[PDB]
Amino acid sequence: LKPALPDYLGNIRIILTRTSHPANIGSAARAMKTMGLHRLTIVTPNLMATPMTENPPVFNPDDVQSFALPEESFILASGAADVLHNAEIVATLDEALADTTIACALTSRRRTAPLQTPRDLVPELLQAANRGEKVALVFGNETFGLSIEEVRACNRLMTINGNPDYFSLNLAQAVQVVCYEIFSQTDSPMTHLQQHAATHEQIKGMLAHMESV
Amino acid sequence: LKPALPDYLGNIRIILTRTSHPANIGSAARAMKTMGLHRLTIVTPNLMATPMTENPPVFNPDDVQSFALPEESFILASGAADVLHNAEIVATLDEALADTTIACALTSRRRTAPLQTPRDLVPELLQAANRGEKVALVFGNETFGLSIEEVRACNRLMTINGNPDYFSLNLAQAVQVVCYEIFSQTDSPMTHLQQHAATHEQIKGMLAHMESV
Repeated sequence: LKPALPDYLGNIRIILTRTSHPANIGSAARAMKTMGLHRLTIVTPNLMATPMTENPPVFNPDDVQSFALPEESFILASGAADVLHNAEIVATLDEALADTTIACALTSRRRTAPLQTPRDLVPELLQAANRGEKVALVFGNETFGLSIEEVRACNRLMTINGNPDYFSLNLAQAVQVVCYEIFSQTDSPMTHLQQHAATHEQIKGMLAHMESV
Repeated sequence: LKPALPDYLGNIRIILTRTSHPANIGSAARAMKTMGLHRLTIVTPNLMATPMTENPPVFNPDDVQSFALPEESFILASGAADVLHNAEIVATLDEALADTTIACALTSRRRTAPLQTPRDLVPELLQAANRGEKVALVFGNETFGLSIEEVRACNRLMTINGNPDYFSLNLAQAVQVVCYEIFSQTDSPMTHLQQHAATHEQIKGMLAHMESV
């Protein structure tokens, strides 16, 4: 028989941070939908001018309502354009993670804690999503990746391994690899029990002693 | 500690068949090397004219020696250009598979036997390569995929699953996904024993009753 997409996929967020290339946003939507993910958040885009986008929109933290993604993005999304139309555009990674319980930063050994592969981290993400918790995968700038404050806002380090002597994986290929891994694991059996983990907003409150007893 | 690339990777071949876009050859090399694969075979390329390749080379089955890949391919390969320089260019999928023992056709349900995922097929490929056997992953034309005679030349059907309602994975992303899967499994323990499986050339001989007793 044929398996339906698990509902828990609706709880997985793809988060793109400080994106330069409008095309990459389009690719990301295309990669996501193909692997059954529909929830995209764009955080502080700094879109460069391209052959297809002479005039990149400029992002305004005070007036997010004005922000319109370039035609180029929509073009590259194809039949995944809906995903872009439903994207949350947001000014801080904090706001984007507000209600998530797990958030993986994609980085490389540019240095300190243990990195985990998508193979190893996806099970934990899937169970969490299955429990009704929002979970997120966070991607940084094409050139710069995630700043160290961005990385610190996440509670998991994710790496994609490969050839130690040569490694060249662009952001679209990285989003593709991660969405593939996620989907590749949806044949896992899931226990339906009774959970509550704290969200990122709640964790911020507690660290700042802003909780109310 | 840090793991070296397994030598058995040297026995895995990526085979690209009836490729239209010169860029895709470049992408494939880049995707491969990043995941520690170095062996590319190009079979009957039919390169289309692009903005960067006004004059695609025309492939001649009788004079393979003349065939030079466009600059565009080399450009897109980056620091994986060596892989393209070491590519075997060949006229038939038969010649390309001649000395392999396993060969996976990448296709979709355009119809009859069971398809296997890269997750499920890679173990078998890795053990085989580990035994010293050559093994191959076969990719068809961007528009047309593998002809039915091509598929029949392979002894495994490989599919990449995703969203049943929308699936859009280009050839570069497909090569990327497959190389990732391969590498993602190189942490598997391998038994060193004493093997012999028949190669594809040998299997052709036997079916045609051309063996010598």
